[PDB]
Amino acid sequence: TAVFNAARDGKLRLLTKLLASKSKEEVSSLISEKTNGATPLLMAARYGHLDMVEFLLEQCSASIEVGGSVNFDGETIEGAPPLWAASAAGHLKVVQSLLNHGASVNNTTLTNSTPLRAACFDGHLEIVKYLVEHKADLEVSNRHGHTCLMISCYKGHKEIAQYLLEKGADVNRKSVKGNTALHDCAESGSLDIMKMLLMYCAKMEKDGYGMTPLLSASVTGHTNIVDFLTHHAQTSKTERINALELLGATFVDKKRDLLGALKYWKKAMNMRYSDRTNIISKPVPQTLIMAYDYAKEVNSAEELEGLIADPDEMRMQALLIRERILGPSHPDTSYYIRYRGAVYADSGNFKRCINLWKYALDMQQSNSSLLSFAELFGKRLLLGLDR
Repeated sequence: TAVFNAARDGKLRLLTKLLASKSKEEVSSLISEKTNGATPLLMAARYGHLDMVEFLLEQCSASIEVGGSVNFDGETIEGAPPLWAASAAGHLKVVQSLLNHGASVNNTTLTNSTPLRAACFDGHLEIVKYLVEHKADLEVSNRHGHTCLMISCYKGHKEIAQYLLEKGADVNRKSVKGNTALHDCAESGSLDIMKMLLMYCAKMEKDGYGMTPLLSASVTGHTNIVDFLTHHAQTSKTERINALELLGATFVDKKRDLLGALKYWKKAMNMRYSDRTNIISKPVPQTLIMAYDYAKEVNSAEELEGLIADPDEMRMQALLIRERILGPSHPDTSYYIRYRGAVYADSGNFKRCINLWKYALDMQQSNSSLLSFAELFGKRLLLGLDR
């Protein structure tokens, strides 16, 4: 009835007032009642009321595996059992108690997120170890194929990632979109974790977008990952050049730092022309692009030194570089075409703005729906990066 708000907030004396003036068998169905999606035990465990939890189990352990709505960071998560909620929130003693009463360490939310995964999200090292020691399966992933190892590297949790690897987590797992734990390290800039995965011979692979961890780091702008990986023997000379040219474009468009962009473009131009036996010349696109003002990529160290006095030329180089390396189906390509058009509109160049926006629209229509104009004006559950 209202004994659901009782367990939700922890007052055990309020609850037991009704549990004495109750039935030895219909106290059962009062606690097994979904009040706004959640059982009373689900909310006692969500909010860490250890004594509320052990009293409710000693009455009736029927709701121990039933999941419902629970709230985290404002948003509501569905089908979450009590052990899961206790581990997302960090209540270790609750977790230890639910297991003592035979809760299933493997029962998941409807995204197929295990108790282990939720504990690794928020960094609860001491819950993670207890779950693993109570036979949690390290390799159960969510419905996108994202693992506990991937999420703990994406979040930067070095100690947790280290423990999972010591317990035998497969370092080369791939999600359904081809993401490996080395990609998550590249996206979060966790160089120290990336080095630790390489101690287990983690293989660098292209994901669905065709991104290696190196290219993923040049996209998100993590220069520590790019500097490390472009001196790693598992990346070829051509992949280094492209990663540095892509990183420069990211400097232009995301970091708004044209001096750092040139530093990376010069580094790349030198490697192209370092070995005079074998020139590595820029590929040639099928046609010149009106939205790019018909620019073409610089092809020599000399065309590079004039660019710093030409911010507009650098912005077109960045777009050429990004369309060449990432291609038309990568969301950042049309995103930064639109952003560059937006900057031109804000400076009065409505024709350049419109031609850029026309092109970005023709691009995505001849081939990530949270990057429309309407949605940018009005997020990670779409990518499977959620709890």
